[PDB]
Amino acid sequence: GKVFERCELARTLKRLGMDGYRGISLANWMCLAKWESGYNTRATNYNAGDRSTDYGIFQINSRYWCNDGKTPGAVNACHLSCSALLQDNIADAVACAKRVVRDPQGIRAWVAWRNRCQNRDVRQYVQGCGV
Repeated sequence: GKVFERCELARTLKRLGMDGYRGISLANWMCLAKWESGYNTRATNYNAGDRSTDYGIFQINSRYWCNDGKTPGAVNACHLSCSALLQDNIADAVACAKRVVRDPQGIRAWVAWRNRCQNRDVRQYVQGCGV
């Protein structure tokens, strides 16, 4: 797919109801989506340890969320192919991201968030977007 521009994405995420979903602010979703993919919807990351792979803009993991047909002991939570998470339309990626935080860990499941966003101010990511 395509790569999102910061405000291009804040508008899209706001539109899809990401502002305050399960408490997460648009800004933490934006911090998440940068340090996980650079807004690259087509982003992919392989995990040699468990053979899983993180897909799309919010790097949804293949081991428990979507099925990519090659992950050991894969659970298919969102009950969808991981390919769907690599489209220009992120509706599908947003829904698994929403799902992921519906669990106990919430936003903290993503290692990149805990390292770059957690315990920091993230208002920058949205400053200037007008949302």
